[PDB]
Amino acid sequence: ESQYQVGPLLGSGGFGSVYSGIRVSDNLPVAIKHVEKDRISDWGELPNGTRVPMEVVLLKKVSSGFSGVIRLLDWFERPDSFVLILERPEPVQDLFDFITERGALQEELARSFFWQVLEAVRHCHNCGVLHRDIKDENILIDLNRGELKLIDFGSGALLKDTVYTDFDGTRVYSPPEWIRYHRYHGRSAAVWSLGILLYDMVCGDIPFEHDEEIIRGQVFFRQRVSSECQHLIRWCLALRPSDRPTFEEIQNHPWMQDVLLPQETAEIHLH
Ligand SMILES: N[C@H]1CC[C@@H](Nc2cc(Br)cc3cc(C(=O)O)oc23)CC1
Repeated sequence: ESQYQVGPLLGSGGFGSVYSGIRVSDNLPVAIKHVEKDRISDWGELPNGTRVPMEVVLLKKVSSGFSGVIRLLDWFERPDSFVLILERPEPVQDLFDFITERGALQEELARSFFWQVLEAVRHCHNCGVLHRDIKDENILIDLNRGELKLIDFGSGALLKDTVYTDFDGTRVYSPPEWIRYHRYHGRSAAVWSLGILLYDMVCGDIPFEHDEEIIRGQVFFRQRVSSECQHLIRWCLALRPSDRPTFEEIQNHPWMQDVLLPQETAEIHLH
């Protein structure tokens, strides 16, 4: 309020409305995210019983210097909303916009980005948090450093080992067991969404637009993609959840070897 100067609206949607801002005391770039109270489905509580959006609990759980996940810096409660103060890299572009501009990504570039999204998702899971909405719109690229950041935990849940029977993330990234049965386990649903995301990077758009396509699980490549990259995508998109790879198996897959460092990725591909 007196602590932040507000700049342009960066976007709005099912997550609420996000503005660019600056922390007045030190000029730190921030993002200022507004979530309407009557739009929040899950609430948690802090160690002290303040009731808050679950999004705030999940953000505090993943909060750290590890730069692959967005950092929550502060939050405020207002009569009808919460306001979240988040990190803002500068210059930044989300991966959906990057793919709009560049089209299908060279595999070396997809490999570096996909590897970093894997390290980020693993960090979420180590911290007890299941994101449930991994997709290009929820990934920011720090263009100077070549570092990716997972954002928007507003569809997320505490990670558990039993079945989830609710879901409010993005349907075209959701797995066939959710479409058919309204049931999924967190990790294998996450790896399916990562299959979708990797196809999106290397082909320039997602493979499935319809329920019928998700449930059939047949994958057609409309761009030239190496056999190793196609094998990994088709493995992540296995119809049976226990036939999907673990994160360890994805990162040990032959297509993932020799990944660029984030700085090298910015030097070779982003400038
Ligand atoms: N897909 C778009 C990305 C740019 C903008 N959101 C956006 C920009 C910036 Br910088 C940081 C964050 C953190 C979060 C969040 O946790 O939801 O959203 C953010 C609008 C929506």
